[PDB]
Formats: sequence, structure tokens, C-alpha cells
Amino acid sequence: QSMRTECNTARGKGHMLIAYPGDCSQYISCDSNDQSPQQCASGTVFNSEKQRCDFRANVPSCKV
Repeated sequence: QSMRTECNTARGKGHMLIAYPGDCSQYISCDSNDQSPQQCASGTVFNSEKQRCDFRANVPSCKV
């Protein structure tokens, strides 16, 4: 809850190119509140709590 050892949070400007597109932003906000703060959408991985496990070939989790 309370961590005073995050003085190294200034090291996220090297491989943060994951935020290139925009769909990732519209999915991170449309997936977090959609079911829960478990949204993992980042291009083709909607590991959101909404049960959208499609991190592979964008396969929809249409569990019968």
C-alpha cells in the first residue's frame, strides 16, 4: 500500500514504445472498467477480466 522505495521510476523511457498505436489506449480504458482492472490489451492481448484472453492470433474466447 505504502512504498517509499520507488525512486527508480524514472527508468521507463527506453523500451516504452509499446504505446505506439492508439487502440491500446482505447482498450486499456475500455477493458479495465469493462469488467475489472485486469485489462492487458496491448496490441493483441486482451487479458482483461472481461474474459477476453486473445493474446494468440487474436483468438476470441467464445467459451461455449
